[PDB]
Amino acid sequence: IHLENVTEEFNMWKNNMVEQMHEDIISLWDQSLKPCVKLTPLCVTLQCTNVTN
Amino acid sequence: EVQLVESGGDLVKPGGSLRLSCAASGFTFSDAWMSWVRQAPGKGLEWVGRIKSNIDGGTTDYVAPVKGRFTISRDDSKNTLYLQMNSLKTEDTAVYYCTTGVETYDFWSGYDDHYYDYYFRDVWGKGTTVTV
Ligand SMILES: *[C@@H]1O[C@H](CO)[C@@H](O[C@@H]2O[C@H](CO)[C@@H](O)[C@H](O)[C@H]2NC(C)=O)[C@H](O)[C@H]1NC(C)=O
Repeated sequence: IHLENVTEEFNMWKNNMVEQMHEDIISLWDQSLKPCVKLTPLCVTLQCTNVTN
Repeated sequence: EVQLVESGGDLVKPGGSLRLSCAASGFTFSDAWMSWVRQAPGKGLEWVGRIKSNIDGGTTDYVAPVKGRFTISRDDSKNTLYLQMNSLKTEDTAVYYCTTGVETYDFWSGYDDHYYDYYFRDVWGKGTTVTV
């Protein structure tokens, strides 16, 4: 709804929307890992050599 | 692979001193108990002494006939074991060896110490001498 004859003091580098999105995304990302397998049984000594290719 | 890298052998007389030593490779000495044994030519194996790890006190045990003149110490930086000998007898001619017991317990789980792979390695140095 174009406001016509309005002039507003915009500012990024203060906009709190940036912070909300940051929290949201980090949170959504962490929630997606809640039901997934923890690879802790695998923290063992791995003997390693070079690839035969 | 575990090795005791032995050195310090030399040509000495009873009227002198000699320090023999072993540097570990693969194996470290922070938990290593270590012991010297000697074998004079034509003889069997005679224990000289033992040093416990410094984490367990650093206590030593010496065999009476070699006590005092043969002592044992540990470096704790470069994994070196030392046998410091002073004011020796004509009876001390022998091949000296450093020895240790390597205990490895590889557990199948971090939740129970019931199922595991136990490996025991007896590691010896090459043998160095005290001469007369
Ligand atoms: C990684 O190492 C394994 C062995 O630990 C290689 O697998 C063997 O390959 C030979 C040759 O084809 C077969 O005869 C054996 O039966 C294979 N063993 C097993 C357990 O599969 C494997 O090829 C190596 N992979 C790479 C990329 O180097």
